Amino acid sequence: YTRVVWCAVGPEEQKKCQQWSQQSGQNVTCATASTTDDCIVLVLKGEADALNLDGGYIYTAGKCGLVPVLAENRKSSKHSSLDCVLRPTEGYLAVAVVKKANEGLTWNSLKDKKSCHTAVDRTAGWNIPMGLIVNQTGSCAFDEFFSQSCAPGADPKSRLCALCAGDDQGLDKCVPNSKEKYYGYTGAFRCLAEDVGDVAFVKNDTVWENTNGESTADWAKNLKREDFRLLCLDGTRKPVTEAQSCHLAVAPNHAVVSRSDRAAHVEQVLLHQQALFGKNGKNCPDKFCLFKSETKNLLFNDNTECLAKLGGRPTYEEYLGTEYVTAIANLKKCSLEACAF
Ligand SMILES: *[C@@H]1O[C@H](CO)[C@@H](O[C@@H]2O[C@H](CO)[C@@H](O[C@@H]3O[C@H](CO)[C@@H](O)[C@H](O)[C@@H]3O)[C@H](O)[C@H]2NC(C)=O)[C@H](O)[C@H]1NC(C)=O
Ligand SMILES: *[C@@H]1O[C@H](CO)[C@@H](O[C@@H]2O[C@H](CO)[C@@H](O)[C@H](O)[C@H]2NC(C)=O)[C@H](O)[C@H]1NC(C)=O
Ligand SMILES: *[C@@H]1O[C@H](CO)[C@@H](O[C@@H]2O[C@H](CO)[C@@H](O)[C@H](O)[C@H]2NC(C)=O)[C@H](O)[C@H]1NC(C)=O
Ligand SMILES: CC(C)/N=C\[C@@H](O)COc1cccc2ccccc12
Ligand SMILES: [Fe+3]
Ligand SMILES: [Zn+2]
Ligand SMILES: [Zn+2]
Repeated sequence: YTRVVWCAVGPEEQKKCQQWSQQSGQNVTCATASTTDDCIVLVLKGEADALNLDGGYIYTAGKCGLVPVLAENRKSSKHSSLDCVLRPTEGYLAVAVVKKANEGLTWNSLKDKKSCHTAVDRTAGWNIPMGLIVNQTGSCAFDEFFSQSCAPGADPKSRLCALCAGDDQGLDKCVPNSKEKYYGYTGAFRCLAEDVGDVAFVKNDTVWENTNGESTADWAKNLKREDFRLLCLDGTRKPVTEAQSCHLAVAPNHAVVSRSDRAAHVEQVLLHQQALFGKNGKNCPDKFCLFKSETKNLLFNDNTECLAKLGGRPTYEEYLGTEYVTAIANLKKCSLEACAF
Protein backbone atom coordinates (compact mmCIF):
# COMPACT_ATOMS: atom_id res chain seq x y z
CA TYR A 1 0.00 0.00 0.00
CA THR A 2 1.24 3.41 -1.20
CA ARG A 3 3.85 1.52 -3.33
CA VAL A 4 3.09 0.77 -7.00
CA VAL A 5 5.21 -1.34 -9.38
CA TRP A 6 5.06 0.11 -12.91
CA CYS A 7 5.60 -2.13 -15.93
CA ALA A 8 8.02 -0.67 -18.50
CA VAL A 9 8.08 -2.02 -22.08
CA GLY A 10 11.65 -2.22 -23.34
CA PRO A 11 14.92 -0.65 -22.14
CA GLU A 12 14.11 3.02 -22.85
CA GLU A 13 10.88 2.84 -20.86
CA GLN A 14 12.90 1.12 -18.13
CA LYS A 15 15.37 4.01 -18.03
CA LYS A 16 12.51 6.54 -17.86
CA CYS A 17 10.82 4.49 -15.15
CA GLN A 18 14.02 4.16 -13.06
CA GLN A 19 14.33 7.95 -13.01
CA TRP A 20 10.70 8.39 -11.98
CA SER A 21 11.29 5.65 -9.41
CA GLN A 22 14.28 7.61 -8.04
CA GLN A 23 12.36 10.94 -7.93
CA SER A 24 9.30 9.27 -6.31
CA GLY A 25 11.40 8.05 -3.34
CA GLN A 26 10.54 4.49 -4.39
CA ASN A 27 6.81 5.18 -4.09
CA VAL A 28 6.88 3.82 -7.63
CA THR A 29 9.18 1.02 -8.73
CA CYS A 30 9.78 -0.71 -12.06
CA ALA A 31 9.32 -4.06 -13.70
CA THR A 32 10.44 -4.45 -17.34
CA ALA A 33 9.25 -6.75 -20.12
CA SER A 34 10.07 -6.98 -23.84
CA THR A 35 6.45 -6.67 -24.95
CA THR A 36 3.22 -5.15 -23.71
CA ASP A 37 1.64 -8.62 -23.55
CA ASP A 38 4.44 -9.68 -21.19
CA CYS A 39 3.73 -6.64 -19.05
CA ILE A 40 0.06 -7.70 -18.99
CA VAL A 41 1.15 -11.16 -17.80
CA LEU A 42 3.31 -9.59 -15.05
CA VAL A 43 0.23 -7.66 -13.83
CA LEU A 44 -1.99 -10.77 -13.84
CA LYS A 45 0.62 -12.61 -11.78
CA GLY A 46 0.71 -9.63 -9.39
CA GLU A 47 4.40 -8.92 -10.03
CA ALA A 48 3.61 -5.45 -11.49
CA ASP A 49 0.58 -3.24 -10.74
CA ALA A 50 0.04 -0.97 -13.72
CA LEU A 51 1.00 0.30 -17.15
CA ASN A 52 -0.58 2.72 -19.60
CA LEU A 53 -2.07 0.94 -22.62
CA ASP A 54 -3.40 1.62 -26.07
CA GLY A 55 -7.07 0.62 -26.49
CA GLY A 56 -6.20 -2.45 -28.55
CA TYR A 57 -4.28 -3.81 -25.55
CA ILE A 58 -6.95 -2.60 -23.08
CA TYR A 59 -9.11 -5.14 -24.90
CA THR A 60 -6.53 -7.93 -24.38
CA ALA A 61 -6.10 -6.94 -20.74
CA GLY A 62 -9.82 -6.63 -20.15
CA LYS A 63 -10.59 -10.20 -21.20
CA CYS A 64 -8.00 -11.21 -18.60
CA GLY A 65 -9.87 -9.18 -15.99
CA LEU A 66 -7.74 -6.01 -15.86
CA VAL A 67 -9.51 -2.68 -15.49
CA PRO A 68 -9.17 0.91 -16.72
CA VAL A 69 -8.14 3.14 -13.80
CA LEU A 70 -7.28 6.58 -15.25
CA ALA A 71 -7.12 7.86 -18.82
CA GLU A 72 -4.66 10.06 -20.69
CA ASN A 73 -6.24 13.48 -21.22
CA ARG A 74 -4.76 15.89 -23.77
CA LYS A 75 -5.23 19.63 -24.63
CA SER A 76 -8.87 20.77 -25.07
CA SER A 77 -10.75 23.83 -26.36
CA LYS A 78 -14.17 22.60 -25.16
CA HIS A 79 -14.71 21.71 -21.45
CA SER A 80 -11.77 24.10 -20.74
CA SER A 81 -13.53 25.47 -17.62
CA LEU A 82 -13.21 22.01 -15.97
CA ASP A 83 -10.12 20.68 -14.22
CA CYS A 84 -8.22 18.21 -16.41
CA VAL A 85 -8.54 15.28 -13.93
CA LEU A 86 -12.37 15.62 -14.00
CA ARG A 87 -12.72 16.57 -17.68
CA PRO A 88 -14.09 13.79 -19.94
CA THR A 89 -11.62 12.30 -22.42
CA GLU A 90 -12.26 13.20 -26.09
CA GLY A 91 -10.66 10.31 -28.04
CA TYR A 92 -8.04 10.66 -30.75
CA LEU A 93 -8.40 10.46 -34.53
CA ALA A 94 -7.04 7.46 -36.35
CA VAL A 95 -5.69 8.66 -39.76
CA ALA A 96 -3.95 7.23 -42.85
CA VAL A 97 -1.09 9.54 -43.88
CA VAL A 98 0.75 9.71 -47.22
CA LYS A 99 3.33 11.93 -48.88
CA LYS A 100 1.85 14.68 -51.09
CA ALA A 101 4.44 13.85 -53.81
CA ASN A 102 2.89 10.42 -53.96
CA GLU A 103 0.07 11.64 -56.21
CA GLY A 104 -2.92 9.45 -56.94
CA LEU A 105 -2.45 7.21 -53.92
CA THR A 106 -5.90 7.00 -52.31
CA TRP A 107 -7.69 4.70 -49.88
CA ASN A 108 -8.82 2.73 -52.95
CA SER A 109 -5.29 2.09 -54.30
CA LEU A 110 -3.51 0.88 -51.14
CA LYS A 111 -3.35 -2.74 -52.34
CA ASP A 112 0.30 -3.75 -52.96
CA LYS A 113 1.67 -0.61 -51.38
CA LYS A 114 4.19 -0.46 -48.51
CA SER A 115 2.71 0.22 -45.05
CA CYS A 116 3.83 1.51 -41.63
CA HIS A 117 1.91 0.40 -38.50
CA THR A 118 2.45 1.47 -34.90
CA ALA A 119 2.37 -2.22 -33.83
CA VAL A 120 0.14 -5.24 -34.30
CA ASP A 121 -2.96 -5.02 -32.02
CA ARG A 122 -2.91 -1.25 -31.58
CA THR A 123 -5.93 0.98 -32.36
CA ALA A 124 -4.71 3.46 -35.01
CA GLY A 125 -1.84 1.35 -36.30
CA TRP A 126 -3.61 -1.96 -36.68
CA ASN A 127 -7.17 -2.67 -35.47
CA ILE A 128 -8.90 0.18 -37.31
CA PRO A 129 -7.12 0.14 -40.69
CA MET A 130 -6.95 -3.71 -40.98
CA GLY A 131 -10.52 -4.07 -39.70
CA LEU A 132 -11.64 -1.73 -42.46
CA ILE A 133 -9.55 -3.65 -44.99
CA VAL A 134 -10.75 -7.12 -43.98
CA ASN A 135 -14.34 -5.77 -44.20
CA GLN A 136 -13.78 -4.12 -47.59
CA THR A 137 -12.03 -7.12 -49.19
CA GLY A 138 -14.17 -9.82 -47.50
CA SER A 139 -10.91 -11.66 -46.83
CA CYS A 140 -8.89 -12.50 -43.69
CA ALA A 141 -5.68 -12.44 -45.70
CA PHE A 142 -4.49 -9.09 -44.28
CA ASP A 143 -0.95 -10.52 -44.50
CA GLU A 144 -1.16 -10.28 -48.31
CA PHE A 145 -2.82 -6.88 -48.77
CA PHE A 146 0.33 -4.76 -48.62
CA SER A 147 3.45 -5.79 -50.50
CA GLN A 148 5.64 -5.04 -47.46
CA SER A 149 5.08 -3.50 -44.06
CA CYS A 150 6.68 -2.67 -40.83
CA ALA A 151 4.07 -3.98 -38.34
CA PRO A 152 5.99 -4.48 -35.06
CA GLY A 153 4.91 -7.71 -33.34
CA ALA A 154 4.28 -9.72 -36.55
CA ASP A 155 6.50 -12.71 -37.63
CA PRO A 156 9.97 -11.11 -38.16
CA LYS A 157 10.41 -13.18 -41.31
CA SER A 158 7.01 -12.39 -42.88
CA ARG A 159 6.46 -9.39 -45.19
CA LEU A 160 4.62 -7.64 -42.36
CA CYS A 161 8.14 -7.14 -40.85
CA ALA A 162 10.10 -6.55 -44.11
CA LEU A 163 10.27 -2.78 -43.61
CA CYS A 164 11.22 -2.85 -39.90
CA ALA A 165 14.81 -1.95 -39.13
CA GLY A 166 15.61 -3.00 -35.56
CA ASP A 167 17.90 -1.01 -33.28
CA ASP A 168 21.29 0.76 -33.67
CA GLN A 169 22.74 -2.60 -34.74
CA GLY A 170 19.96 -4.31 -36.69
CA LEU A 171 19.05 -6.44 -33.70
CA ASP A 172 15.47 -6.69 -32.47
CA LYS A 173 13.89 -6.29 -35.89
CA CYS A 174 10.12 -5.96 -35.57
CA VAL A 175 9.93 -6.11 -31.74
CA PRO A 176 6.91 -4.24 -30.42
CA ASN A 177 8.95 -1.90 -28.23
CA SER A 178 10.88 1.29 -28.92
CA LYS A 179 14.13 -0.52 -29.74
CA GLU A 180 12.42 -1.03 -33.13
CA LYS A 181 13.19 2.15 -35.16
CA TYR A 182 9.70 2.23 -36.68
CA TYR A 183 7.72 1.24 -33.55
CA GLY A 184 4.78 3.26 -32.23
CA TYR A 185 3.24 6.52 -33.42
CA THR A 186 6.61 8.20 -33.97
CA GLY A 187 8.31 5.17 -35.56
CA ALA A 188 5.44 4.56 -38.03
CA PHE A 189 5.37 8.20 -39.01
CA ARG A 190 9.21 8.08 -39.44
CA CYS A 191 8.77 4.99 -41.63
CA LEU A 192 6.66 7.17 -43.90
CA ALA A 193 8.82 10.30 -43.62
CA GLU A 194 11.89 8.36 -44.77
CA ASP A 195 9.90 6.82 -47.62
CA VAL A 196 10.33 3.29 -46.37
CA GLY A 197 6.55 3.01 -46.54
CA ASP A 198 3.84 4.56 -48.69
CA VAL A 199 1.32 5.00 -45.89
CA ALA A 200 1.49 5.31 -42.10
CA PHE A 201 -1.38 4.46 -39.80
CA VAL A 202 -1.05 6.80 -36.88
CA LYS A 203 -3.20 9.36 -35.09
CA ASN A 204 -3.84 13.02 -36.02
CA ASP A 205 -1.52 14.41 -33.34
CA THR A 206 1.56 12.55 -34.62
CA VAL A 207 1.70 14.51 -37.92
CA TRP A 208 1.51 17.86 -36.06
CA GLU A 209 4.03 16.86 -33.37
CA ASN A 210 6.72 15.85 -35.85
CA THR A 211 6.41 18.55 -38.51
CA ASN A 212 7.17 22.28 -38.98
CA GLY A 213 9.90 22.36 -36.32
CA GLU A 214 7.84 20.73 -33.55
CA SER A 215 10.26 17.78 -33.20
CA THR A 216 13.96 18.80 -33.74
CA ALA A 217 14.84 15.07 -34.09
CA ASP A 218 17.12 14.79 -37.13
CA TRP A 219 14.66 12.82 -39.31
CA ALA A 220 11.86 15.28 -38.43
CA LYS A 221 13.72 18.69 -38.47
CA ASN A 222 12.86 19.45 -42.08
CA LEU A 223 9.41 17.87 -42.25
CA LYS A 224 6.63 20.13 -43.52
CA ARG A 225 2.84 19.62 -42.92
CA GLU A 226 2.06 20.58 -46.52
CA ASP A 227 4.15 17.62 -47.72
CA PHE A 228 1.62 15.14 -46.26
CA ARG A 229 -1.95 14.20 -47.07
CA LEU A 230 -4.62 12.30 -45.15
CA LEU A 231 -6.45 9.46 -46.92
CA CYS A 232 -10.21 9.64 -46.37
CA LEU A 233 -12.54 6.72 -46.74
CA ASP A 234 -14.43 8.37 -49.65
CA GLY A 235 -11.33 8.03 -51.91
CA THR A 236 -10.34 11.66 -51.33
CA ARG A 237 -7.05 13.16 -50.09
CA LYS A 238 -7.00 16.11 -47.73
CA PRO A 239 -4.54 18.36 -45.93
CA VAL A 240 -3.69 17.34 -42.39
CA THR A 241 -5.72 20.31 -41.15
CA GLU A 242 -8.89 18.39 -42.23
CA ALA A 243 -8.66 15.51 -39.76
CA GLN A 244 -12.16 16.28 -38.37
CA SER A 245 -13.60 15.21 -41.73
CA CYS A 246 -10.89 12.86 -43.00
CA HIS A 247 -10.20 10.11 -40.41
CA LEU A 248 -10.71 6.33 -40.23
CA ALA A 249 -12.24 6.35 -36.72
CA VAL A 250 -12.22 8.00 -33.30
CA ALA A 251 -10.04 6.04 -30.85
CA PRO A 252 -10.48 5.73 -27.10
CA ASN A 253 -7.59 7.29 -25.22
CA HIS A 254 -4.72 5.32 -23.82
CA ALA A 255 -5.44 4.41 -20.22
CA VAL A 256 -3.71 3.02 -17.13
CA VAL A 257 -4.89 -0.53 -16.35
CA SER A 258 -4.47 -2.59 -13.24
CA ARG A 259 -5.88 -5.74 -11.72
CA SER A 260 -9.28 -4.81 -10.36
CA ASP A 261 -8.18 -5.65 -6.78
CA ARG A 262 -5.35 -3.06 -7.05
CA ALA A 263 -7.24 -0.34 -8.94
CA ALA A 264 -8.12 1.93 -6.01
CA HIS A 265 -4.63 1.84 -4.67
CA VAL A 266 -3.02 2.46 -8.09
CA GLU A 267 -5.44 5.37 -8.66
CA GLN A 268 -4.53 7.09 -5.36
CA VAL A 269 -0.75 6.85 -5.92
CA LEU A 270 -0.98 8.08 -9.53
CA LEU A 271 -3.07 11.15 -8.74
CA HIS A 272 -0.43 12.15 -6.16
CA GLN A 273 2.37 11.29 -8.61
CA GLN A 274 0.98 13.71 -11.21
CA ALA A 275 0.50 16.48 -8.66
CA LEU A 276 4.32 16.23 -8.39
CA PHE A 277 5.50 15.36 -11.93
CA GLY A 278 2.55 16.21 -14.21
CA LYS A 279 2.08 19.31 -16.39
CA ASN A 280 2.14 21.87 -13.57
CA GLY A 281 3.62 19.53 -11.02
CA LYS A 282 5.55 20.84 -8.05
CA ASN A 283 8.61 19.12 -9.49
CA CYS A 284 8.08 18.72 -13.16
CA PRO A 285 10.06 21.18 -15.19
CA ASP A 286 12.75 21.24 -12.48
CA LYS A 287 13.43 17.66 -11.40
CA PHE A 288 11.25 15.26 -13.42
CA CYS A 289 8.32 15.41 -15.85
CA LEU A 290 6.19 12.27 -16.18
CA PHE A 291 4.81 13.32 -19.56
CA LYS A 292 8.04 14.25 -21.37
CA SER A 293 10.51 12.06 -23.27
CA GLU A 294 11.71 14.10 -26.31
CA THR A 295 8.96 12.89 -28.76
CA LYS A 296 9.41 9.21 -27.83
CA ASN A 297 6.09 8.69 -25.96
CA LEU A 298 7.74 6.60 -23.20
CA LEU A 299 5.24 5.24 -20.60
CA PHE A 300 2.80 8.03 -21.57
CA ASN A 301 2.18 10.04 -24.72
CA ASP A 302 4.16 13.28 -24.67
CA ASN A 303 0.96 15.30 -25.30
CA THR A 304 -0.71 14.13 -22.06
CA GLU A 305 -1.89 17.11 -20.04
CA CYS A 306 -3.04 14.82 -17.22
CA LEU A 307 -4.52 11.48 -16.25
CA ALA A 308 -8.30 11.82 -15.89
CA LYS A 309 -10.64 10.04 -13.45
CA LEU A 310 -13.10 7.89 -15.36
CA GLY A 311 -16.43 8.21 -13.59
CA GLY A 312 -19.30 5.93 -14.50
CA ARG A 313 -16.82 3.41 -13.10
CA PRO A 314 -16.63 1.86 -16.56
CA THR A 315 -15.74 -1.70 -17.44
CA TYR A 316 -13.14 -2.06 -20.21
CA GLU A 317 -16.03 -2.71 -22.67
CA GLU A 318 -17.79 0.51 -21.74
CA TYR A 319 -14.46 2.32 -21.78
CA LEU A 320 -13.64 1.09 -25.30
CA GLY A 321 -17.30 1.46 -26.44
CA THR A 322 -19.49 -1.14 -28.23
CA GLU A 323 -18.53 0.37 -31.61
CA TYR A 324 -14.83 -0.35 -30.99
CA VAL A 325 -15.27 -3.73 -29.19
CA THR A 326 -17.30 -5.20 -32.07
CA ALA A 327 -14.70 -4.00 -34.59
CA ILE A 328 -11.92 -5.89 -32.70
CA ALA A 329 -14.09 -8.98 -32.17
CA ASN A 330 -14.79 -9.14 -35.93
CA LEU A 331 -11.08 -8.70 -36.76
CA LYS A 332 -9.93 -11.29 -34.16
CA LYS A 333 -12.14 -13.79 -36.01
CA CYS A 334 -9.40 -13.79 -38.68
CA SER A 335 -6.52 -14.77 -36.34
CA LEU A 336 -15.37 -16.43 -29.33
CA GLU A 337 -14.22 -15.25 -25.83
CA ALA A 338 -11.31 -15.88 -23.38
CA CYS A 339 -8.18 -14.49 -21.75
CA ALA A 340 -5.26 -15.20 -24.14
CA PHE A 341 -2.88 -16.50 -21.43
C1 LIG B 1 -16.52 -4.75 -40.15
O1 LIG B 1 -17.80 -5.29 -40.38
C2 LIG B 1 -18.33 -5.89 -39.22
C3 LIG B 1 -19.50 -6.80 -39.57
O2 LIG B 1 -20.61 -5.97 -39.86
C4 LIG B 1 -18.74 -4.75 -38.31
O3 LIG B 1 -19.53 -5.22 -37.23
C5 LIG B 1 -20.81 -4.59 -37.49
O4 LIG B 1 -20.95 -3.17 -37.40
C6 LIG B 1 -22.07 -2.51 -36.77
C7 LIG B 1 -21.55 -1.23 -36.11
O5 LIG B 1 -21.07 -1.50 -34.80
C8 LIG B 1 -22.86 -3.34 -35.75
O6 LIG B 1 -24.21 -2.92 -35.70
C9 LIG B 1 -24.66 -2.33 -34.46
O7 LIG B 1 -25.04 -3.25 -33.43
C10 LIG B 1 -25.91 -2.85 -32.37
C11 LIG B 1 -26.58 -4.11 -31.85
O8 LIG B 1 -26.26 -5.16 -32.73
C12 LIG B 1 -26.93 -1.80 -32.83
O9 LIG B 1 -27.73 -1.34 -31.77
C13 LIG B 1 -26.17 -0.63 -33.42
O10 LIG B 1 -27.00 0.50 -33.59
C14 LIG B 1 -25.59 -1.14 -34.72
O11 LIG B 1 -26.63 -1.53 -35.60
C15 LIG B 1 -22.91 -4.82 -36.03
O12 LIG B 1 -23.25 -5.47 -34.82
C16 LIG B 1 -21.60 -5.42 -36.47
N1 LIG B 1 -22.00 -6.71 -37.01
C17 LIG B 1 -21.58 -7.86 -36.47
C18 LIG B 1 -21.88 -9.11 -37.25
O13 LIG B 1 -20.96 -7.95 -35.40
C19 LIG B 1 -17.43 -4.16 -37.82
O14 LIG B 1 -17.73 -3.06 -36.99
C20 LIG B 1 -16.52 -3.72 -39.00
N2 LIG B 1 -15.16 -3.41 -38.54
C21 LIG B 1 -14.78 -2.15 -38.62
C22 LIG B 1 -13.45 -1.69 -38.08
O15 LIG B 1 -15.54 -1.34 -39.16
C1 LIG C 1 5.60 8.72 -0.93
O1 LIG C 1 4.35 8.38 -0.38
C2 LIG C 1 4.08 8.93 0.90
C3 LIG C 1 2.71 8.41 1.35
O2 LIG C 1 1.71 8.76 0.42
C4 LIG C 1 4.14 10.47 0.89
O3 LIG C 1 4.08 10.98 2.23
C5 LIG C 1 3.07 12.01 2.37
O4 LIG C 1 3.51 13.22 1.79
C6 LIG C 1 2.59 14.30 1.74
C7 LIG C 1 3.33 15.47 1.09
O5 LIG C 1 4.65 15.53 1.58
C8 LIG C 1 2.10 14.66 3.15
O6 LIG C 1 1.05 15.61 3.12
C9 LIG C 1 1.64 13.42 3.93
O7 LIG C 1 1.40 13.78 5.28
C10 LIG C 1 2.68 12.28 3.84
N1 LIG C 1 2.25 11.12 4.63
C11 LIG C 1 1.49 10.07 4.29
C12 LIG C 1 0.12 10.30 3.71
O8 LIG C 1 1.90 8.91 4.46
C13 LIG C 1 5.39 10.97 0.15
O9 LIG C 1 5.27 12.35 -0.14
C14 LIG C 1 5.64 10.23 -1.17
N2 LIG C 1 6.91 10.65 -1.75
C15 LIG C 1 7.02 11.14 -2.99
C16 LIG C 1 8.22 12.01 -3.24
O10 LIG C 1 6.21 10.89 -3.90
C1 LIG D 1 -4.80 17.27 -34.49
O1 LIG D 1 -3.77 17.25 -33.52
C2 LIG D 1 -3.14 18.50 -33.28
C3 LIG D 1 -1.94 18.29 -32.36
O2 LIG D 1 -2.41 17.72 -31.16
C4 LIG D 1 -4.15 19.53 -32.71
O3 LIG D 1 -3.61 20.85 -32.66
C5 LIG D 1 -3.48 21.33 -31.30
O4 LIG D 1 -4.71 21.83 -30.79
C6 LIG D 1 -4.62 22.40 -29.49
C7 LIG D 1 -5.98 22.68 -28.86
O5 LIG D 1 -7.03 22.20 -29.69
C8 LIG D 1 -3.76 23.66 -29.60
O6 LIG D 1 -3.80 24.45 -28.42
C9 LIG D 1 -2.34 23.19 -29.94
O7 LIG D 1 -1.47 24.30 -30.08
C10 LIG D 1 -2.33 22.35 -31.24
N1 LIG D 1 -1.04 21.68 -31.37
C11 LIG D 1 -0.14 21.94 -32.34
C12 LIG D 1 1.25 21.44 -32.10
O8 LIG D 1 -0.38 22.53 -33.39
C13 LIG D 1 -5.41 19.55 -33.58
O9 LIG D 1 -6.41 20.27 -32.89
C14 LIG D 1 -5.92 18.14 -33.90
N2 LIG D 1 -7.05 18.22 -34.81
C15 LIG D 1 -8.20 17.58 -34.60
C16 LIG D 1 -9.22 17.70 -35.70
O10 LIG D 1 -8.46 16.91 -33.59
C1 LIG E 1 -18.24 5.16 -17.20
C2 LIG E 1 -17.77 5.43 -18.62
C3 LIG E 1 -18.95 5.45 -19.61
N1 LIG E 1 -16.98 6.67 -18.66
C4 LIG E 1 -15.56 6.71 -18.98
C5 LIG E 1 -15.16 5.93 -20.24
O1 LIG E 1 -16.26 5.17 -20.78
C6 LIG E 1 -14.61 6.84 -21.35
O2 LIG E 1 -14.13 5.97 -22.39
C7 LIG E 1 -13.82 6.41 -23.66
C8 LIG E 1 -12.57 7.01 -23.88
C9 LIG E 1 -12.21 7.47 -25.14
C10 LIG E 1 -13.11 7.33 -26.20
C11 LIG E 1 -14.36 6.72 -26.01
C12 LIG E 1 -15.25 6.58 -27.08
C13 LIG E 1 -16.49 5.97 -26.89
C14 LIG E 1 -16.86 5.51 -25.62
C15 LIG E 1 -15.98 5.65 -24.54
C16 LIG E 1 -14.72 6.25 -24.73
FE1 LIG F 1 -3.16 4.31 -29.76
ZN1 LIG G 1 -15.77 10.36 -37.49
ZN1 LIG H 1 -20.99 0.83 -16.26
